[PDB]
Amino acid sequence: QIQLVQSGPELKKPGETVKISCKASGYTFTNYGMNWVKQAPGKGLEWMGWINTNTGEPTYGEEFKGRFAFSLETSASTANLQINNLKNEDKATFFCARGEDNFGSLSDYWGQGTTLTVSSAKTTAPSVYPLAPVCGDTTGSSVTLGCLVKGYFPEPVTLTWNSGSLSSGVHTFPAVLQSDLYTLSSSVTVTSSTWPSQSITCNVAHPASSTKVDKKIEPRG
Amino acid sequence: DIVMTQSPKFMSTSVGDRVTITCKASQDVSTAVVWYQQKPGQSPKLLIYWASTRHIGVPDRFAGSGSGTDYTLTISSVQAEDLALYYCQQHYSPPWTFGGGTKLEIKRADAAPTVSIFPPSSEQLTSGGASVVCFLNNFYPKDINVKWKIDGSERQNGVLNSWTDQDSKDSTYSMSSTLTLTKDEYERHNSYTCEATHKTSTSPIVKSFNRNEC
Repeated sequence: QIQLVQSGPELKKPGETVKISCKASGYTFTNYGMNWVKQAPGKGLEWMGWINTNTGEPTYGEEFKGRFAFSLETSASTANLQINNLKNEDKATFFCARGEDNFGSLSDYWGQGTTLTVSSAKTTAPSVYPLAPVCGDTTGSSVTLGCLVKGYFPEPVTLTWNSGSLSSGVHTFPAVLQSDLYTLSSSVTVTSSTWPSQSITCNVAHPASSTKVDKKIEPRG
Repeated sequence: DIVMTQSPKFMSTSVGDRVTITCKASQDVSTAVVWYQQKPGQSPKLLIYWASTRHIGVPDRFAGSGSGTDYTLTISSVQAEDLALYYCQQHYSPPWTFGGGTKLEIKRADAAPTVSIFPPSSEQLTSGGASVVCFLNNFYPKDINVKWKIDGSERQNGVLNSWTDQDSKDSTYSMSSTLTLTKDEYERHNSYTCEATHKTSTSPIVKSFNRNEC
């Protein structure tokens, strides 16, 4: 129905330039305008301005008049935020949303967001480490096994305990940055009947470094 | 610019109960208040506009109200999945200003953490590093302290913690606590411990290990 899928997350060293694309479907592009919003982590949601997909004319908000530039590939129904000279406080997530009415007071149907990690840091690819237990019956007739995905940059990382299949009783924890890199981990609990019996495998993909790992949590005990 | 102000910023209701989230503009904004909802790590969804008009297909259990500079969103029969941040926006005159967002915690009864400690992967020890992971899974309330103790001595540092945000399904929290030593410091010791104090028990919930077969 309306779906606005956006570009994937972007890493860019300070002072650089980025064009974040947003492709519309469901509606007639020209009769609804694009609203762009900044959800910066420790602060909240900010309107950036709005563009008229019929005339092409952008409005900008005060805090955005200057490096932000709205542009549109009408012909493919795409709005793009271009940010120039990436001052570090542009580390945030940018949502494009369809402005219902004229000027975009009502944003109904939002896009999934794109995350700009403005950073001097280098891409480091991860260390996927199978954590089999020192046995320890983790609750009656259950065992919890783990997967430490250390030392990578930038975020994200896709983690699936066996190709999407161990779905219930998984806890992937948020990643945390230790100055230059992140450390992420997941747990999964299974009944004793299932492990070491079947093959639980950590299927970790670092898409920035073209890295896909499958560490089998082998019984080691 | 019209300033929208929300207080408090965190709220806790039980399941099936009610919450009222106050929002407040700094001048009469004539019911031109929109409420969005941002489910943990998703887009906002426009819930209501003009103070009480529900958008297409939000269930009638979300009711808004207001006048002047004082508006409020009420949620009744709070589903475990209403855990999200609620945001008021103003929709009267430019620019469209938002409120800080109020986080809605769901108030489950207590649980106690399924604590579990992990030795280094042999693999990591081969890399010359030694992380000792302790998971503490599915506890309620949110307030858990974990200390690492190597050889009965406290170890405050080298630790990284991360909490899962509250679980939408079974309203609980969960946390990794990671200790990262040098292969030598690791290979110089023997009793590693992860102790957790939580509302669920007076006596420390403690998991310790040194390698043995099972």
